[PDB]
Amino acid sequence: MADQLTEEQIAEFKEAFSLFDKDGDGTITTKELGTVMRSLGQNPTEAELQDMINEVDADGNGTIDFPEFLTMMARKMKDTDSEEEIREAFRVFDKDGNGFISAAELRHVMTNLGEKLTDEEVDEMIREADIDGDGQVNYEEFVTMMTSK
Amino acid sequence: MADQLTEEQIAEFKEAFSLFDKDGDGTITTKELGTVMRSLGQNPTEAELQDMINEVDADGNGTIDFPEFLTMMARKMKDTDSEEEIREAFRVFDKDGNGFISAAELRHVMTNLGEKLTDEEVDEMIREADIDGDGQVNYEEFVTMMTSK
Amino acid sequence: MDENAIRAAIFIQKWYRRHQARREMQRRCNWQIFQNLEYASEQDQAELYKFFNDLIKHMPQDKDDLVEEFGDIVNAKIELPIRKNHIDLLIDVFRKKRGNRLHPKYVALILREAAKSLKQLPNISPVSTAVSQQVTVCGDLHGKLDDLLVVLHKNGLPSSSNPYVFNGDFVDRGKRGLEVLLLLLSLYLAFPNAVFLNRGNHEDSVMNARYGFIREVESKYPRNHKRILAFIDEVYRWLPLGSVLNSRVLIVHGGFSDSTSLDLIKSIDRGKYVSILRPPLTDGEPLDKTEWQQIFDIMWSDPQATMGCVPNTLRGAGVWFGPDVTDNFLQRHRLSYVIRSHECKPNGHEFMHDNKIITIFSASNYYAIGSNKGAYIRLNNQLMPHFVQYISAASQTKRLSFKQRMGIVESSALKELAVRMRDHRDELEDEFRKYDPKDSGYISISHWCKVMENVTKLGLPWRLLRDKLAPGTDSQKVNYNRTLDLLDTDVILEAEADGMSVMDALYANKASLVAIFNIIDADNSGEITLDEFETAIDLLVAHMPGAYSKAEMLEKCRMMDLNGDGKVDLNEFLEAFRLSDLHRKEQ
Amino acid sequence: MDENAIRAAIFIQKWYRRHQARREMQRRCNWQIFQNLEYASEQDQAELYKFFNDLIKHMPQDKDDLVEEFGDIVNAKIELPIRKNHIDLLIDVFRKKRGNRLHPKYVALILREAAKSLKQLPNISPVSTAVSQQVTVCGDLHGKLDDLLVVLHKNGLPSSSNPYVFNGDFVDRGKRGLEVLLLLLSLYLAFPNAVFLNRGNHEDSVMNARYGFIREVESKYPRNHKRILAFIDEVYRWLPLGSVLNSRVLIVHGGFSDSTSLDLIKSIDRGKYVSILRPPLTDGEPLDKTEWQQIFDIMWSDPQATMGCVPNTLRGAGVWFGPDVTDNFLQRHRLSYVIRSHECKPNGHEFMHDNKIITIFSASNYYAIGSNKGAYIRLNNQLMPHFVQYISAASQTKRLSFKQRMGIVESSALKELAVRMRDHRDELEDEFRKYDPKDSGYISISHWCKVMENVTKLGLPWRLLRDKLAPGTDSQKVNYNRTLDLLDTDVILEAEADGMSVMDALYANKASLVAIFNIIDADNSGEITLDEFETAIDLLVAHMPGAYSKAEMLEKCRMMDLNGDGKVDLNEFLEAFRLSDLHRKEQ
Ligand SMILES: [Ca+2]
Ligand SMILES: [Ca+2]
Ligand SMILES: [Ca+2]
Ligand SMILES: [Ca+2]
Ligand SMILES: [Ca+2]
Ligand SMILES: [Ca+2]
Ligand SMILES: [Ca+2]
Ligand SMILES: [Ca+2]
Ligand SMILES: [Ca+2]
Ligand SMILES: [Ca+2]
Ligand SMILES: [Ca+2]
Ligand SMILES: [Ca+2]
Ligand SMILES: [Fe+3]
Ligand SMILES: [Fe+3]
Ligand SMILES: [Zn+2]
Ligand SMILES: [Zn+2]
Repeated sequence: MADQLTEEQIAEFKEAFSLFDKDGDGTITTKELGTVMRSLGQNPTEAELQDMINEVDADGNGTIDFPEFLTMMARKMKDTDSEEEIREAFRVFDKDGNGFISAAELRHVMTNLGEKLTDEEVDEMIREADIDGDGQVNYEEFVTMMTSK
Repeated sequence: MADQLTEEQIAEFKEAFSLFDKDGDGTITTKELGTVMRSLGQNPTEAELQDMINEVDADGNGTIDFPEFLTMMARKMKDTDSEEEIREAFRVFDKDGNGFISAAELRHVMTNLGEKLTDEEVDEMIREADIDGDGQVNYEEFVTMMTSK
Repeated sequence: MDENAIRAAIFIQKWYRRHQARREMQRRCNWQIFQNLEYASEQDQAELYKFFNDLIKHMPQDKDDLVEEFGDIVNAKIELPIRKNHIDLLIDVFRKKRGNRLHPKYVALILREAAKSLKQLPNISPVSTAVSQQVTVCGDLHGKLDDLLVVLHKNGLPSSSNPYVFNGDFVDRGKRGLEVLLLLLSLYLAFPNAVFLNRGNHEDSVMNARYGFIREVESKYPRNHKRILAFIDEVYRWLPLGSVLNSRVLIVHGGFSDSTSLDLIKSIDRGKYVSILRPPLTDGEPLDKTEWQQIFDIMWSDPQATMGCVPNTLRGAGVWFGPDVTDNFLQRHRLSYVIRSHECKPNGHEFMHDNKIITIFSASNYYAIGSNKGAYIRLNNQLMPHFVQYISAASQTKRLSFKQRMGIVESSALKELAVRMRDHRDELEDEFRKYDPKDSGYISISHWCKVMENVTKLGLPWRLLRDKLAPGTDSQKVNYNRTLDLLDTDVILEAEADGMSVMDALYANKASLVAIFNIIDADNSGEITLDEFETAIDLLVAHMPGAYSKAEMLEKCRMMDLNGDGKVDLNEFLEAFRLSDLHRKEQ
Repeated sequence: MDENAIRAAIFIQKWYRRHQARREMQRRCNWQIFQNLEYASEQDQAELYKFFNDLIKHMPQDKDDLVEEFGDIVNAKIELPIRKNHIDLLIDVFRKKRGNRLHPKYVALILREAAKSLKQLPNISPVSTAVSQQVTVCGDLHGKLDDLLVVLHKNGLPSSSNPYVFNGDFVDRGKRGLEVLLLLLSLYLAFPNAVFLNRGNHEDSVMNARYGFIREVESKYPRNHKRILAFIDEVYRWLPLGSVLNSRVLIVHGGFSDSTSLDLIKSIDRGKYVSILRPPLTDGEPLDKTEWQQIFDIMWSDPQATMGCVPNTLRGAGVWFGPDVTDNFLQRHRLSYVIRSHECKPNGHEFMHDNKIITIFSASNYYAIGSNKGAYIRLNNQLMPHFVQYISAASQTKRLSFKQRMGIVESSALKELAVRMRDHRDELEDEFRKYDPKDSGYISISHWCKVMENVTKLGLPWRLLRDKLAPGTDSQKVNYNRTLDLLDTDVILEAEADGMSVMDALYANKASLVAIFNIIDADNSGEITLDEFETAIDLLVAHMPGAYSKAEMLEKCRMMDLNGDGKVDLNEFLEAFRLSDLHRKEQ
């Protein structure tokens, strides 16, 4: 199961698991995924989380421990993994759906995700991410700024 | 059968067929292949040619016409074709087997193949083929001089 | 959903982790020391003036020959002291597509002043980030004025808090090389303490003839091209060879070799080599091969992945150095890494030799449209590179704007003052209404200063700080309503941005003792070192007969530390001296 | 076996077909005309001397200032008239790894003579293969003396029957550039009618400073480097721009552009442009941009697959031209193809633009060991390129040998004479034994000539042909036994190879009328043209008052044709004039 992975990737995957498993009991609960969705500004609630916690579990119980999390993400990384997560991140960043992340959506994300940035800091981040000088972050610039730093 | 080929390759393959079919009756006979082997300085005789003219015929008769010739060479070019003919040509050129075609073997080939070149012409051809300055034609130089001009 | 939501969330959180790791460290580089030093300045003066009595003794202690051109010169007056307005005027003049030729006399004046100023500089310019806490490094431009304008718009104009480093190759292969060179010289003259220029391989008369820069000069100035080229020759001769960042990072254009030594380079006379490829040999003596080889290697070398050092066959000049050569160079010179520029990269930056070598390129579309992107490096106080990529356009160059931006150091001192002054805001307003019974919101400078001094006894030169604590104030009365708004709303205080009030804060604390601290900071480590203090004492006691006694130096060195950690920050030293002088002048 | 034997046989036969197609055409280019012209010379004299009576009227009609160098000069005397022995001496001197420095006075003499001779040459040198029937074109050398020696060993020394064409870039990026340049100038001086030199982009003082050629000159000659460079400057100034082969093939170094015109190039004064990148402007006048652009384009252009013409961004000089530009150039100038050299190829040659552009490179290991191979082009009378690849080595350079080889034209005239003289071999031997009763095999020159003239009445200058028909003969007696062996064994006749007897055959027939035929052959087509004859008559009748009548020209032009095909071959014209003069002097 976990033999396909190595300690180098497990070092980051344990942090990824603990991102949801905040209470420290060793297994992700429904409230733990709900608070992550709320922190990311996502809508889904019990009606979806109850089915999710069992469908992406591959075990048959209403919680997700570290081996179960590792199993599904291992099935993911064995297949093609790179594009879809980036597209989903760009979609959730791009609230308006116009394909260009403006200052307002980025500010809404940062204040919802946990920061309290001022207007000047958001403008500086936009102007640093805006490679082509358009004034809005497109898909290529978003990918570059996410994979950089 | 012949659909796999095009007129551009058939233009050279008809000359290749007529190389053996010298009498013009439209089909290669045993004597026609024997005289080609003798012109190339090859040993094989009736004991091999009788079996050859039926095994590479794919029809079941003791002569090879143009469609039968084209069929087997088509089966050849569909598979890997480049290396083996060149290796066989180098082997028959290299009588001594040392891996370097000297002036004597080249002269023997040319006088057996049909020319009456003098010593100076053979020396000029050797010095033109001898790219690396060794004084003898190796495999790479032989391939280059054969594929050039 | 399933995979999509979870993977997007974890990827966003991973980006967030790095963002926070950068941001909290950036703010911690200032705030935790600034709060302690402000507490020292406000309270420790009481302990300081007790020992002030014993420490009174030493603690306070040729010519114009140009000709008129044709009918294409525009009027743009330039004077000997270069200021900001000259910079904006030059930027506006060069930005125009038609009618962008300034008078030859101004070009000659700029070139002469640049050469005269560069003559006094040493071979290697030392750069420290004690005050700025940041530094910017730019790569090759090759006459791309659009790239320079984009960089200036993105990162702001050069200033004491925003130093700029250029790694050569300002000319050749560009339609506006002369404008780029003139703008760089003007910025260097306007900000001598914030602009550092390094010589490149293309800064050569032979290189100019090879790439046609002299033809561009002739086309721009058909009458005075010879004089302009002669003046540019002196600037090329006097360009510095390189710079070192905090005695840890070396910035060079080409690179180094196995025999390259910085000690020999620091002794090379730059005046002799006007041209590198074809030395003039004006002195009448044979060329010194050993001395020229160092410059040739540091100008023309390029890195290679293969081990060992071999001559650069592709370029025909310089040598290729592998990771072993880089490791030996770093070990011998006790450096961390090296920033260089010379080879073009698709992303404008590239890491080589397990990140011991950093290559930066700033010219976008070097070979063709979309061939490569331009980039520049932003480095913090801990010297971690940060790369920002950009693509220049001809249409958008007219919509750009340039500003000097807001300093990082000033962003903490004002914020902490505003935060800690909130405890007396009600009393301040009450005393203002006592001095202004009609609550009109305007009182005189003396009345306002006396009021807030009585409310909060600090003794600071409040008259100079009036420009910071009361925007829009008049020469007769001070608007204390905005001063109260600063305590009630931090937005008003933060909205100052760029302004002329910066010099008022620079007068306090930041005297020439700022440069004195850098002089005494031999190892360039933060908040000085006790070993540096004793080493300085050991030669400051006997360097000249007017020197003070060792026991006097020891007491003052112990006094320079305010928070008691055993080390003295630059701002801590400035605050200690400021408090000593303030008490001396007030007693 | 099966596949192997048949495929090998057919592949060998396919190679044989091309080999025969080349060989039979090569021998047919000579033998079928040579036999007819020899039959004419031996028999048609009878018809010729009948009309000789009517056609008697017109058918027969500064200074040394060098200094002594250090103890590394070797003794090698060189005189003003360059001959073959000087060439071998220079080759042997330069070949040595240690002690290969000749006296500065000889270098100065060679450079001065080369410059003086190149001054008289036109901008474009016309080359014709009427006599040689072959031509050799070489690419860039870049100071690789080993490649030049390998080419000379493989193809033989330059001669009137083996012309050589060099496409520039003789210096820079090489450890023996000076030796290569000196050898090329010596070969050009020794064989002015067989060596053609074209100027390249690297033949520039700016290029020499960029690539360090001046440093190599200084290292080789520390005392007289300045004078040597000054002399080399004149050679660079006077180098021809290019050559044209039979008015069909143009040979240039870089290439051309859409605005490139040969008419403008033929009028450009080469003396003004000593340096291309940095023109001197000594005359005191502004540079002519239009005239300089042609030279810049033909020196720095490179081909591209993409359609249209754009400036060369990668090199920074010249322009990129596509197939459409090449087609337009060929249509405008009525050319067939173009041979160029400038870019390095792995095989030393490359076909571009559906074979309208041919690139040749001769420097092996340009970037590294095994990076690329060197090659040269052999072209016959019909101008079909033939590429021979070679790789040079430092160890084998000492074992090479050089010879002037045997001419193609001479290889047919002697063979046909030997074949057709076999019919009288018995009578020749009988008459020899009559004049030599002891059959000792030696008779005097007069006796031998009279004997074979009586046996075969031809009236040829047999005394000059003695060197060909009797090898090893003495000044007193002729060995007729070897003469009989020539008729009995063709091996003895063919074993002559290179020899001093060539001038004896050059005296007959091949007078300055060889160059006269090339002058009157306007279209460079084979065996002249009747249209050329009438065009020449139309201006030769009235060009000067001493001109002959038109009816006299018509009769002689009709007489120049011997075989009656309506055309006059070069050798046919020579034979007709030789027979006319022989009968005039014998009657
Ligand atoms: Ca849990
Ligand atoms: Ca589970
Ligand atoms: Ca958006
Ligand atoms: Ca954008
Ligand atoms: Ca048959
Ligand atoms: Ca059959
Ligand atoms: Ca052999
Ligand atoms: Ca060989
Ligand atoms: Ca320190
Ligand atoms: Ca401290
Ligand atoms: Ca003709
Ligand atoms: Ca004829
Ligand atoms: Fe550059
Ligand atoms: Fe070249
Ligand atoms: Zn560079
Ligand atoms: Zn070239």
